[PDB]
Amino acid sequence: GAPPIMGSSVYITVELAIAVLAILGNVLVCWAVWLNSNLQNVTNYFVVSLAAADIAVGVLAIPFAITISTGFCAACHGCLFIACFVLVLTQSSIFSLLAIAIDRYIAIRIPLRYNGLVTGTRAKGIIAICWVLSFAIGLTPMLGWNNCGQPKEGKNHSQGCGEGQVACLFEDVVPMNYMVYFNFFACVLVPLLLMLGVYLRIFLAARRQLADLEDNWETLNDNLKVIEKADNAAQVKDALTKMRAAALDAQKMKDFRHGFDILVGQIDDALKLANEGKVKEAQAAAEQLKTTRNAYIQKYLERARSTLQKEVHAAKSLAIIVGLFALCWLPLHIINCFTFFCPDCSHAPLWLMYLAIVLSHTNSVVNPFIYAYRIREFRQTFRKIIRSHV
Ligand SMILES: CC(C)CCC[C@@H](C)[C@H]1CC[C@H]2[C@@H]3CC=C4C[C@@H](O)CC[C@]4(C)[C@H]3CC[C@]12C
Ligand SMILES: CC(C)CCC[C@@H](C)[C@H]1CC[C@H]2[C@@H]3CC=C4C[C@@H](O)CC[C@]4(C)[C@H]3CC[C@]12C
Ligand SMILES: CC(C)CCC[C@@H](C)[C@H]1CC[C@H]2[C@@H]3CC=C4C[C@@H](O)CC[C@]4(C)[C@H]3CC[C@]12C
Ligand SMILES: Nc1nc(NCCc2ccc(O)cc2)nc2nc(-c3ccco3)nn12
Ligand SMILES: CCCCCCCC/C=C/CCCCCCCC(=O)O
Ligand SMILES: CCCCCCCC/C=C\CCCCCCCC(=O)O
Ligand SMILES: CCCCCCCC/C=C\CCCCCCCC(=O)O
Ligand code: NA
Repeated sequence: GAPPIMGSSVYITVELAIAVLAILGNVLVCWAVWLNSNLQNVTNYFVVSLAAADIAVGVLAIPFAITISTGFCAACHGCLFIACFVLVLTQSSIFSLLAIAIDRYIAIRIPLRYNGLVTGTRAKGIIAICWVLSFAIGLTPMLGWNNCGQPKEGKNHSQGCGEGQVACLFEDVVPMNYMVYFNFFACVLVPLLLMLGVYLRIFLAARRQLADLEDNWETLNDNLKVIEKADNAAQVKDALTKMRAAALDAQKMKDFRHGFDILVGQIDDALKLANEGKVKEAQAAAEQLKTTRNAYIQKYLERARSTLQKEVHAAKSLAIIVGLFALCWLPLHIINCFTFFCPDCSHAPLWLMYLAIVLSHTNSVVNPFIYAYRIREFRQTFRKIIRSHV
């Protein structure tokens, strides 16, 4: 058996490296939001809370991980805090991710009522609540759901731990049934699936709105040909009554509102001509709607389409964050399920256990990178902060 300090020297070195990268990267995220007003929106206040949890992973959780890797003697309940504090940070990260998902879904469904519903004051209140709930969920083993009353006295006596002390090891003090059912299934897996559902609703909402935009645009043009090729004024009337319905519904910034008053107004003039039996007068009047189309409606069509495909891109990037979170944390969870559900399976090897632990901590390094590559606003603010200062 190779000396244990050798493998542990690699682990601790890798742990410290990740801590540096998690602190630096997420400190850069928080500094960009504080600095750039374009990044000071409600969505980014959850990014800041998620950035705060990653900073704390390198400042506290990783130093705690290195500690518990040594099995040092400790009062079991103090050992519990060392083991479970990271479960607080990951639980807050999940609430922050979930909050972001719901934030964008409210933005895509009811943009007109978003600014009045999702305010900064309310986001701060939600963040404060989610952290309290994160501390309660993460520190639930401290409330009694622990194996401190069932100490491994064979291991405790080995390393000469005093009265009420235990060789501080994660699996000796934290009960696996909490890790699998409560922390993974209930508190991580369920919210993650909910996030999946929310983002699938964001992409569905956007796809349906881009179909609506193109459906109303094809209606304006398809049906304009119906008037050009009309034979009687009632056919020009049956066509004009559809665009006025499609125009009033599409009306739901100063000159987009202006062009829609011209369009509905022009439809009302050609519709009146059609009611008076003026088929050709209504046709010429309807040809004036093509002036309003190009000068106004064509511009609102590329503005609403651009805003929606901006929301799809932003939603994709933010979904990549949730996927990478799952990617980095699932291995640790999945191994726990094997230790728990398969007592006949040989425990995962120590090198894989700490590879999974390291992988889970690497998630605290990746988020600043996704922002620097996907969100132009964050990227430009990073190049500005770094060119100016560091
Ligand atoms: C405000 C923050 C940043 C300060 C850091 C405080 C941390 C490091 C403190 C708070 C509670 C502390 C623990 C409380 C109890 C015990 C049991 C003892 O037998 C070994 C030390 C141990 C496990 C302590 C380790 C250090 C600890 C985790
Ligand atoms: C989330 C994505 C990346 C998938 C991750 C799946 C990983 C964690 C899976 C794939 C194969 C799995 C291993 C398959 C078989 C064994 C042998 C058993 O005696 C202990 C568990 C152990 C060692 C498993 C641990 C978890 C494992 C490594
Ligand atoms: C996020 C998505 C992937 C859902 C997560 C599915 C998880 C919970 C699944 C994927 C693989 C599964 C494991 C596959 C094999 C075994 C060995 C068996 O003797 C006990 C159950 C156990 C240990 C399963 C537990 C549940 C498990 C870990
Ligand atoms: N099972 C587990 N173990 C550890 N550390 C102990 C590694 C170990 C496991 C077995 C052994 O004989 C010696 C050492 N940290 C752990 N963290 C988690 C975890 C955190 C979040 C979700 O799962 N699970 N987990
Ligand atoms: C609001 C921060 C205070 C601590 C929150 C405790 C979290 C546990 C309770 C969860 C239910 C939601 C809490 C809402 C309390 C404030 C309600 C309000 O004043 O509008
Ligand atoms: C901003 C400060 C960040 C943290 C600074 C301290 C980092 C030191 C690294 C890990 C702490 C490990 C302490 C030693 C473990 C206990 C030793 C033992 O009991 O055997
Ligand atoms: C960001 C800060 C959020 C507010 C933090 C305070 C909320 C605390 C919530 C519940 C704590 C439950 C754990 C109590 C364990 C006590 C330790 C022990 O058992 O000895
Ligand atoms: Na911890």
